[PDB]
Amino acid sequence: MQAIKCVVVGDGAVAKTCLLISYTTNAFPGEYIPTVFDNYSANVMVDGKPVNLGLWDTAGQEDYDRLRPLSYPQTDVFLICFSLVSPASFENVRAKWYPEVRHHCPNTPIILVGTKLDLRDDKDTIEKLKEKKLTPITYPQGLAMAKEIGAVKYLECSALTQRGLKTVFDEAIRAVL
Amino acid sequence: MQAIKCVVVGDGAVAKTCLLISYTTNAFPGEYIPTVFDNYSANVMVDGKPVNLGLWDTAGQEDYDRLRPLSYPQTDVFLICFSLVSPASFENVRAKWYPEVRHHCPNTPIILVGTKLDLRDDKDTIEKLKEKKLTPITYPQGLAMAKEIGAVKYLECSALTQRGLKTVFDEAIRAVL
Amino acid sequence: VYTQQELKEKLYQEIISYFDKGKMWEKAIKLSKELAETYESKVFDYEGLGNLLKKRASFYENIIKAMRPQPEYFAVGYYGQGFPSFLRNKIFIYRGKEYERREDFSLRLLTQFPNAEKMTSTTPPGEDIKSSPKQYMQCFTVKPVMSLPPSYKDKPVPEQILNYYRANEVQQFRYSRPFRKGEKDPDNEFATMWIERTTYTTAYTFPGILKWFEVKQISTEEISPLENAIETMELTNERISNCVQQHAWDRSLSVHPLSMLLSGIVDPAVMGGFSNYEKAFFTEKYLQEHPEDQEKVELLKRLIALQMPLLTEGIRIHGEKLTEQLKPLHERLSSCFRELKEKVEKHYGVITL
Amino acid sequence: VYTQQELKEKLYQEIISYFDKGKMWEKAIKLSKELAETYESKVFDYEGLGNLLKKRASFYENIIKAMRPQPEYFAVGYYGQGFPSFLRNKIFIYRGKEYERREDFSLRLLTQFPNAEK
Repeated sequence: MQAIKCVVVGDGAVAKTCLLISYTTNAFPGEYIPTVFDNYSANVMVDGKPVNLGLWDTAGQEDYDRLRPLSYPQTDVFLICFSLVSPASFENVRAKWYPEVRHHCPNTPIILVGTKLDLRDDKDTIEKLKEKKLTPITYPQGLAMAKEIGAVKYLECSALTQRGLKTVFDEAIRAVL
Repeated sequence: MQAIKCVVVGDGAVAKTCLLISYTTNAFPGEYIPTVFDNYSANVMVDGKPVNLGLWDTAGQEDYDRLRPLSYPQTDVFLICFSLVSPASFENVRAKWYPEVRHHCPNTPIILVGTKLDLRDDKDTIEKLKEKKLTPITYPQGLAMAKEIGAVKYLECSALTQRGLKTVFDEAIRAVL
Repeated sequence: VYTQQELKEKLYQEIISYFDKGKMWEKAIKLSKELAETYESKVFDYEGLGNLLKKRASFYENIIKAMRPQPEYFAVGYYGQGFPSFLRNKIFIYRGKEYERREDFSLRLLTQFPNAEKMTSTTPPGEDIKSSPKQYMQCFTVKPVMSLPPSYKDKPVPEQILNYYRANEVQQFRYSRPFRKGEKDPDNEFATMWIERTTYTTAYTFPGILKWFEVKQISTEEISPLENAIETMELTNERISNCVQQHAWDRSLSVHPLSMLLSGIVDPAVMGGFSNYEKAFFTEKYLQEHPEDQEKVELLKRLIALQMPLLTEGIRIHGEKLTEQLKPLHERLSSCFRELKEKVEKHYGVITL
Repeated sequence: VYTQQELKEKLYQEIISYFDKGKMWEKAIKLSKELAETYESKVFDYEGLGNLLKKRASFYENIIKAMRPQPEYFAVGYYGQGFPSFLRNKIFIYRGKEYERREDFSLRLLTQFPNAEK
């Protein structure tokens, strides 16, 4: 049997936790059960043969930087994660989450995800962000960071409607494949 | 599996019938059961491996000469039989039973048996034969006929005490062997 | 001609062949027994017994040796009225395929009909659609109720037997409904959990004549957050036991699954369930929220306590697989494990064997 | 140590082996059934069921396929009093051997004692 190793890192104001806890539980949109323990792995394949897969759930807290670096060694792919409708998330991406993680492992295929893809076109949240001088980073800027990092595919998924979430993990698995 | 074919021919005043019906029934001396049907075959070996054996019970009647000659063809050994304490038996042996049967099949190993071996030394039967000008043919005359016919062994058995009966059929079976 | 005997003989030979190539060996055995019995007690075709018992030996060897996937079970509500007389307003709990993805299955069931839309309120039906045209659909994956097989509750059966029963000879079904009931306090997401589970009975035993099968009886359930903690701990302990033994019965096995589970246990880094159960229950404020409903907590305590030595055995197998690569992982694992041993003993006030 | 289970397991394996090589297959089957039953209902050693059912198939095939001789049965009367306390005046119906000849058997039982008469 063969396994898959991959990482999810980001802030705490975007809640990728819900995204992965609802991709693993197989659950319907809007009816996710939060669970106590982290490290959401799963036994699901998409292409070719069954394999073993995990999802390292990495904290957004700053103090936990001491414990994190040792997971990255001896991995297969990495899922660097950001949000499109959160500017503070983009700031943290350009400051910490893209540079340092890419710094520890500059040698591995990489994939990028775009969170809250339904509030990228929602007028009310966009309005409240404009009033807060906050910008929904559109697709071309994602492409810019993509060709800056050279990911095998810049993807954009969601959790209110699960649009392309399975597509995201499909591409992530087929990165080595 | 392999079989054995062999013949017993002689007069009717000596009763080789009892001899063979008591060798096949496995029975104790003096307690033989006569049976209706002739052709006493048996499933017994002595040496090497089990085999199939029969005993053609041949009539002493003269009329049945028409039916007899066809058994001899395609056989393995023959048991030409006579009696030591019957002179009429010896006369028939020198007239019919040695010459003609040896004539039909001059090409096969042959064995000779000596019947009533306990009346060859019984004084009362010998007396009654002397009074009837009848002779118990002793062993040297048997040897004479033996080296005249060239049998693989001239044997002498009995039925009141079964002396060497099993020896006789042992030699007869080991004739080809 | 075919008198009845040789007919069933041909029938059972073919049925065995089908079950054989179809990866359902429990039944293939169950029938090869009937064959052999009738052979050797009625017709004495001992060549038949020969090759038959040969085949049954192969059956048992396959059941233990290899391992086979678990089908995923969905539950399709063909809602509306624009549907035929036989699909109209009742749920077809489709057996699925080895690793089917709810998107793939709802896709095929889009292909199965015009009007490829989806519903949203997955728990209750839709009243406006309870007689409307423009055919409606809803697709969701559920969990198979474990059969409670006879003659297996007391022996320590190997895993293979149980995992193979884990999806077949199944008749009851269940799904998860997260209901929000409690204060939306800042960090504590677990203070509002309530589950009203879905009770589904399909009166035909999968697998059968058809993959799909309509539900027969549907019932509602209810789960309080204490009882939710109950099932969460039961499932956690069982997962740990299963991984422990399934690695105790193999050697060419990745160290990854146990690193996975033990890491999950040790560092609820994003969200911490231990202290959050604590904030919900262990305080006196919850005894003001529950004066007379208490012993659920003793269940939780003894279950985490029994998790502790099973966690210890997981650490033992971890050390059996520990290396310079696992050196820092087991370093932190031993650290927080000792801390948690002393925490449960002195800090908690709980008792364990 | 040997708790009872693995002891009878060794015992029945040996008993089956003896009946096997000894050309009495009806009993060897009759016991391989008890083995397999206890395996698959108590310990689940399905490798055991595998090789066990294999062996039982061989058993049934042998019962029909080949053919084996019939022992000859004698009946010995150890008559008299100069005999021990356990052989004195009662008949020992010896099972024999595949094609034993009453002369051969009474010969061996001559060898078994002094005073070889009949």
